[PDB]
Amino acid sequence: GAMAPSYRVKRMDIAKNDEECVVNAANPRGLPGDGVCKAVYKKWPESFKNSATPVGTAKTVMCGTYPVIHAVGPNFSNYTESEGDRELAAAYREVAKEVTRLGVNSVAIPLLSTGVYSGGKDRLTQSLNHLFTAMDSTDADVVIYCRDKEWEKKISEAIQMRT
Ligand SMILES: Cc1c[nH]c2ncc(C(=O)OCCn3ccccc3=O)cc12
Ligand SMILES: [Cl-]
Ligand SMILES: [Cl-]
Ligand SMILES: [Cl-]
Repeated sequence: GAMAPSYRVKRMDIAKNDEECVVNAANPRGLPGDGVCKAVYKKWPESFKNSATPVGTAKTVMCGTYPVIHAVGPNFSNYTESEGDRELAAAYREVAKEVTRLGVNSVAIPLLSTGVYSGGKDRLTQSLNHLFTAMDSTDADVVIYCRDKEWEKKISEAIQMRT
């Protein structure tokens, strides 16, 4: 584990991360997909062998020795707010178990269900709070990746508020 476990946020492509493993915002069928998923497919295509897994779960596949944790958040266009919220919290809990099992000192993570699976809604606070709920008990350095300038500022404010 990290000597002083921390949270940080960076606004850039998660495929260029400087962490010991990456979390993919995966689809249930292990397809190349869009957004973060398509960038992860271009960088670590080997990690998509048998990566299909149900909504609310995480499945790790190695690309060489580099772990790619495929986490499947719900698509809020299909789920109700109540059941989608429950599946989103569950996907993050499974990411925390995988990060712990791997023994890594750092992990690059995107905000699950905030892109095309958001159902056209702003889910920054909802997704980030479920990320914190799951990762707070781990000792890995967590680096959150985003692409929007205003989202970078809001995630940074939320991290600093708790310190
Ligand atoms: C590739 C890229 C560049 N700039 C981006 N900015 C945003 C996204 C993206 O997926 O946004 C989803 C989350 N989000 C972010 C800001 C405002 C509303 C909202 O729902 C992708 C890119
Ligand atoms: Cl970039
Ligand atoms: Cl998404
Ligand atoms: Cl973003």
